[PDB]
Amino acid sequence: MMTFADKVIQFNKDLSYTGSTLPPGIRIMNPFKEHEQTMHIVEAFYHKYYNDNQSRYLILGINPYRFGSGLTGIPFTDPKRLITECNIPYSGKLSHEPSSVFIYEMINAFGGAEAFYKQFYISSPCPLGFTSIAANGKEKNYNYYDSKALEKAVYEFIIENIRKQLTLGITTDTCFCLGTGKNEKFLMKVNAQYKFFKRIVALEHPRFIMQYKTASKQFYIDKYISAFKALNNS
Repeated sequence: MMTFADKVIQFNKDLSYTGSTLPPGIRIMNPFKEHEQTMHIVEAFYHKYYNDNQSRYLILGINPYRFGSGLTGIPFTDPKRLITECNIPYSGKLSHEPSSVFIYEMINAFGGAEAFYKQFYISSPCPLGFTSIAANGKEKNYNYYDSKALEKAVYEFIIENIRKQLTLGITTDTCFCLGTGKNEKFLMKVNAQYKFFKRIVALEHPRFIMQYKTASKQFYIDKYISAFKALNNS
């Protein structure tokens, strides 16, 4: 349990859903129990970028989805970005995640994966995802906040996960929240209750940027980087 990487690896290895019964039709989606390749990628990634005992600033997404980074276990890192940006091999079907494209263009504008991950650690309030399958067979992914019943079912599980992420060695002055909608409302209410962080800075979620601000992706790159700079300036 020595390094930051060791702790993340043990966390993901041990992660299991301990919340309440989910709404009808919804199944827990645990990327680390789905396919045997995932933990190997986890080990490869964190030992590459977190092989130290330095603290990190926390960036919080929403929660994993089955596609893209859900096949790697690495936040915002789909198979193509894992191969091309992290130089870590991936066997099997590629899975395109728009958020991963944005995040790694931002990371390169920042100075590269090594420099960024030396300073930042990405997680999410809810470390698991959720899926349902419709009568036609199409599969739906959920955000933890998509209904009052789902959020109620997973609330303490989420709080315990955030507390657990803080035990990794997190500089708590600023947490960055990706998602200016319901994710922000949830994390502001949580932080007012528990005071995990001195302040929360919310940024548009990479998926929102890719889908609705596509022509302006560069501006949002700058926005992310100016927020990280303001933290380091001050």
